[PDB]
Amino acid sequence: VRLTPTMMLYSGRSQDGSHLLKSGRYLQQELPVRIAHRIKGFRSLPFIIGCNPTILHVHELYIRAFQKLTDFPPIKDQADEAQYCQLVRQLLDDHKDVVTLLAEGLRESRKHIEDEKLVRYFLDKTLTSRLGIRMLATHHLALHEDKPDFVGIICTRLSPKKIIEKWVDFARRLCEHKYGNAPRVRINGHVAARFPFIPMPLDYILPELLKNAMRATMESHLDTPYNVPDVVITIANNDVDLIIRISDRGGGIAHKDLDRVMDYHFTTAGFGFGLPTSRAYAEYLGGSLQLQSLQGIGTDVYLRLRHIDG
Amino acid sequence: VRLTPTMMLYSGRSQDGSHLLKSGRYLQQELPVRIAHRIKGFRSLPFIIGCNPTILHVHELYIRAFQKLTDFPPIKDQADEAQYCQLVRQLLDDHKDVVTLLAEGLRESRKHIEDEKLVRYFLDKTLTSRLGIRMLATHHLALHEDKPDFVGIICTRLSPKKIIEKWVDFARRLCEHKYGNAPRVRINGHVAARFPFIPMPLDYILPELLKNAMRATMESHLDTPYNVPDVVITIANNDVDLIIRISDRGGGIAHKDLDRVMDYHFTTAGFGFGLPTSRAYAEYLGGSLQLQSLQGIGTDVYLRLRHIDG
Ligand SMILES: Nc1ncnc2c1ncn2[C@@H]1O[C@H](COP(=O)(O)OP(=O)(O)O)[C@@H](O)[C@H]1O
Ligand SMILES: Nc1ncnc2c1ncn2[C@@H]1O[C@H](COP(=O)(O)OP(=O)(O)O)[C@@H](O)[C@H]1O
Ligand SMILES: CC(C)C[C@H](Cl)C(=O)O
Ligand SMILES: CC(C)C[C@H](Cl)C(=O)O
Ligand SMILES: [K+]
Ligand SMILES: [K+]
Ligand SMILES: [Mg+2]
Ligand SMILES: [Mg+2]
Repeated sequence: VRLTPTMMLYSGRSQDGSHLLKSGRYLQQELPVRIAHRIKGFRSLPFIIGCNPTILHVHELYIRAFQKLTDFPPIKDQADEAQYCQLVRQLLDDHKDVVTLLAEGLRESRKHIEDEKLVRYFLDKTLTSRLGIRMLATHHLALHEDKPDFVGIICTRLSPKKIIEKWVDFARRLCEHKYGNAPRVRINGHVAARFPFIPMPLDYILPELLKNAMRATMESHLDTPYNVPDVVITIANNDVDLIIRISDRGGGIAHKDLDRVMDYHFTTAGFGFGLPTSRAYAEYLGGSLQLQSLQGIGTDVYLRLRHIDG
Repeated sequence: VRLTPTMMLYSGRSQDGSHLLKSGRYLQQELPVRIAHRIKGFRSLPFIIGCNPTILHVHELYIRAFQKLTDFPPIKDQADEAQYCQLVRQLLDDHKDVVTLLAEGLRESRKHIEDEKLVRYFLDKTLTSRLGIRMLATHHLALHEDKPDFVGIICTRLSPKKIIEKWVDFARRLCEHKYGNAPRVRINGHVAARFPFIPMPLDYILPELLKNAMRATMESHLDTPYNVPDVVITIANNDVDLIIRISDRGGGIAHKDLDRVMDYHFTTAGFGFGLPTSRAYAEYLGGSLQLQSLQGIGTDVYLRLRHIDG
C-alpha cells in the first residue's frame, strides 16, 4: 500500500482473491479522472501546436482511452475484473509510443510560440502523470502474477547493483554496435545493498544516463576507441534515499550548452529527451537529478530516489 | 589591470616607478569609500547586535581606519606613496582578526532577532568586501616587491596542483596532530595546468575544504585510523573557469544537517565559518561552491573560479 504522489500502490494478500477486486475497483475509479486531466492538458495547448497532426493523434488516443474506460461497467466479480485487465493491457500497449509521438509532434510546432516555458510545463506534467498512470496500471496487472520477491511491480529485495549491471550490459551493446567498443563500468559504494523498491523508474532513467555517459566518453576518445576511461558508478544507500552517482571522463558539458541540456529536444548529436524526462521522473517520485560538469574532464550525474516509507 | 567586481588590479610596468604612484592614488581614492560602506553596514545592524562589545570593537576599528585613511594627504611623490604603504600595512595587520571577532560577536547576539536572513547578508557582504579590499591593498604593496612570476599578487604561471599540494601538507599536519594520521590525497585531471591567477582566494578556500574532508574521513573511520580512504582531488581547466573537485569517503552530510551547513556558525564539531565564507568568496569572484552529499558514503565539493580575462 506504498504510495507515489496522490496515488497509491496496493499491497494486498487475500487467498480468496478479493484484493484483486479492491485493486481493480480503485484502478477503475482512478484511471478516467487522470486521463481527463491529460485531455484537459491537450485542450489548453497553444492552438498552433494542438493542430499538429501528430499532437492531434495523441490527443485522440487519450480521448479514445477515456471513452473505453468510462464505457466499462463497474466491477462486481472476478469475471469483470479479469476483463478490465484485458482493456488495461490493450491501452498500455496502444500508448507505448506516446513519448516519441509527443517529441516528434512538438519538435517543430514549439518554436511557433513566444513563451517557451509552456512546452516544458506541458511535457513535464504529461510525461510524469503518464509514468504515474502506467505504474498503477502495471502494478494492478502484476498483482495477478506469482513472481517471487515481487508484490505487484514492487521488488521486495531490489539490488541497485544488479539493476545497474542489467542496464550497463544493455548500454554497452548499443555503444559497441556504434563505436566498436564501450567504456567499462566500475560499480562501488553500497554494492551489497538490498531493499524494497519499484524498478520501473530506474528502468527508464538508468539507460538514458548510461547512454549519455558512454556516448560522451567515446566521442572524446576517437583516437583511442580501444582504450577509453571507465565510467564509475557509486551507490549510496541510507534511510532517506538511494543515490546513484554516474561519473565519466567524457570531457564534460560545455559552458555554452549547460543551460540547454535540460530542455526537451535539445541535443548535440536520440531525440534530446533523456535528461529532461529523467529529471521530471525523479522529481515526480520525490527525488532529483543533478549534473556537475567539469569542462575539459567529464561529468558527474547524481540520481536520487526516495526510499519506500515503512 | 585585471579586475575583480567593481574593483581593478593594476598591471603596470614603469621603470621610473610612476605606476606605483598611479596605483597609490587609486588605492587612496578607493579605500575610504569602501571602508565607509562597511561602516554603514555596522550602523544598520540590529541594535541588540550592534551593542555587543566585540561587534562594537570591530565597528570602531573600521571608523579608526576611515579616520586614518582620510587624514592621509593626497599623494604627490614617491615619499608620500612610500608612507601611505606603511599605513596600509599597519591597517592590514590591525584588521587581520576581523573574521574571528565577527564570528564571536555574532554567535550569541544573532539569535536575539527574528529575521535570520539578516546576519547571513551582513556577513556575506562584509566578508567579501573585506576580501576585495585586502586584495587591492595587498596587490599595491606587492607591486613594490620583485618576486619573479608575480605582477603584484597575480601569479603569472600558477599551478593549481602546486597550490593544492601546499594546503594538503598543511591540512594533513593539523589532521595528523589531532588523530595520529591523515587521509592521503590523490590529485588527478589537469595536473600540469599553469595559468595567470590570484592565489589569495585559493589560500583561504582550499584549507577550509581540505580540513572538512579530512575531519569527516577520520571521524567516520575511528576503528581504522591507520587505514582511511584517500581524499581525491580533480582539477579541470578550461577557457572559462578552473574547477577543483574535492571528494571524500567521509560518510557524507546527513539529510538533517544539509540545510544548515551553509549557515554561518553552524557546526557539528573551528567556528562553523569555513563553508559559508568559502562560498561567499567564490561567488564574489564570479565562481561558485557546490556540495553533493552521498549520505552513507561521502561528499563531493566543487569549487569553481573564473579565469582572468585576457
Ligand atoms: N555525461 C555527459 N557528458 C557530456 N555531455 C552530456 C552528458 N549527458 C548529456 N550530455 C549533453 O546533453 C545533451 C542532452 O542529452 P539528452 O537529454 O540525453 O538528449 P540526447 O542524448 O538525445 O542528446 C546531449 O546531447 C549531450 O550534449
Ligand atoms: N566534506 C564533508 N563531509 C562531511 N561533513 C561536512 C563536510 N564539509 C562540511 N561538513 C559539515 O558541515 C559543517 C559545517 O562546516 P564548516 O562551515 O566548515 O564549519 P566547521 O568545519 O567549523 O564545522 C561541519 O561541521 C560538518 O558537519
Ligand atoms: C490509458 C493509459 C493506460 C495510458 C497511459 Cl497515461 C499512457 O499514455 O501510456
Ligand atoms: C582598512 C582595510 C585595509 C581593512 C580591511 Cl577591509 C580588513 O578588515 O581587513
Ligand atoms: K535535452
Ligand atoms: K557552517
Ligand atoms: Mg540521451
Ligand atoms: Mg570547516
